[PDB]
Amino acid sequence: QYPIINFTTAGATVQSYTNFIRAVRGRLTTGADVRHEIPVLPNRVGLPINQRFILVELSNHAELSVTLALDVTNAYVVGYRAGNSAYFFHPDNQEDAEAITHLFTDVQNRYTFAFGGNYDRLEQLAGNLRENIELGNGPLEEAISALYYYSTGGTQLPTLARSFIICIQMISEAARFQYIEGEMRTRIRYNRRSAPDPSVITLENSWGRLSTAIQESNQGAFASPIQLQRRNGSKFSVYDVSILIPIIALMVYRCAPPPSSQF
Ligand SMILES: Nc1nc(=O)c2ncc(C(=O)NCC(=O)NCC(=O)O)nc2[nH]1
Repeated sequence: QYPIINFTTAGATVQSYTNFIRAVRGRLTTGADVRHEIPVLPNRVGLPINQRFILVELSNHAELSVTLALDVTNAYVVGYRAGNSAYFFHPDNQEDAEAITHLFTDVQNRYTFAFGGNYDRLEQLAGNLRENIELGNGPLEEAISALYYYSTGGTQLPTLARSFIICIQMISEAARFQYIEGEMRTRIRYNRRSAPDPSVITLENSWGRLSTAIQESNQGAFASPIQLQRRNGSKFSVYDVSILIPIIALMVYRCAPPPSSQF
């Protein structure tokens, strides 16, 4: 019943990847909520369970496939299926726990990790930070195999977590930020994997605050500037939503949009 978007790393190109990310964004947002030309994800409050998740089916050159479940309210990867087993991150709360029971209902083995799925926790388990984990088509091809072999003991916990960190950034973060999609395009185009630089990391870390700053802005102007980093790690101040239009594709829902007057 939940929509499925397919992607394969086998023979992937900039175009096939772009088609994928565009389709993901299309299933995450409804078009009911756009502010400053930037789409907002569905409000969690009052969202019917039948509209809560989307599924991303990943296949690779090794002919393996796994299916990620994303929460439409935040684009968060909440768990995955590989064959006869499903694995879910430790839910943040009771309502989320009930919600995930609606996923992969006929899977014969259901597990809930004892740990959550945030970067901080995954980086601890992986023994590596995002800044030291290479991204690109190769890493994603490898991540898909790693997730597929987890149930049989073939994949060590550190490698599982590393693989999650790769999937989340190449799918969820790419969907959230055209900038990050663009970074992954580059790596795919030249088939050259590489770790995310500070421009990627700071955007990832700031998504929630950027969403709030935009939605709370006065006609687009931030009350308090947000500091990001450029590629070389130097500071870049954001004062206004305008500079983010080419950069951020989707925001998390924070406030209802105030009334909009025409002077
Ligand atoms: N599983 C998972 N899916 C995601 O899309 C995701 N996307 C982002 C993060 C993440 O830690 N972001 C930074 C952070 O501090 N998050 C918590 C917050 O500030 O609200 N973690 C994720 N984990």
